[PDB]
Amino acid sequence: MGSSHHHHHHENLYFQSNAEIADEPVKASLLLHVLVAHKLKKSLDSIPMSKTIKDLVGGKSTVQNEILGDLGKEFGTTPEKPEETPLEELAETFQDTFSGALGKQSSSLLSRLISSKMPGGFTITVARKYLQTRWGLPSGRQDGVLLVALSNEPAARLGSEADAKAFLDSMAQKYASIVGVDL
Repeated sequence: MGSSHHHHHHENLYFQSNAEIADEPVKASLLLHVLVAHKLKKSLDSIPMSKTIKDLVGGKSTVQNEILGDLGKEFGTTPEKPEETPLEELAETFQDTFSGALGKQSSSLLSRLISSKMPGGFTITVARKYLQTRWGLPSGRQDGVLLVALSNEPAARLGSEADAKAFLDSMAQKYASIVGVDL
C-alpha cells in the first residue's frame, strides 16, 4: 500500500491471543512403546498396544524373557504378570511410577542409532544441544523426541551426517502426532 494512505474506515482492537506447548513430562505410553519396538526391530506403526509381549514376538520364549527385564531397568520395576498384560494397559500402569524422564536404556540406546546405519560427521551431544529455540520445545517435551528418533532409525535418508541435524526437525513433529500438540 502507498504511503500516507487513509487506511480506509476499517479498525481493530490491539494485540491478539497466543499459545505454547505445556512443560508436561514424557508418558510411559511412549517409552514402553519404543523399548519393545526397538527390541523387535519394529516401528511404532507396527507395534499394536492391543497385544502382549508374548503375542508380539509370536510366542518366542527368549525375547519374551528379555523384555521382562528391559522395563525393570527403565521404570525401576514392573507390574504383576506383565507378559500377560497388553501394552495398551501396561503403559497405563507404568506412568504410575515413571520419573517423567528417560531411563538408562532409553538414553544409552540413543547413541547406537548414530552407529547402526547413520553416516559420519555428527554426534548425539549436538543433537540435544538445542531444541527450546529450534522448535520452542519445553524441557519436559524434549525427552520424548529422542524416543521417536530411535524408532525411526533410517537405513538411508541422508548422504552426510551434517544433514542429520536437520533430521531432528522432523522428529519434533513425529512426536507431536503422538501427543496431539502443535508446532
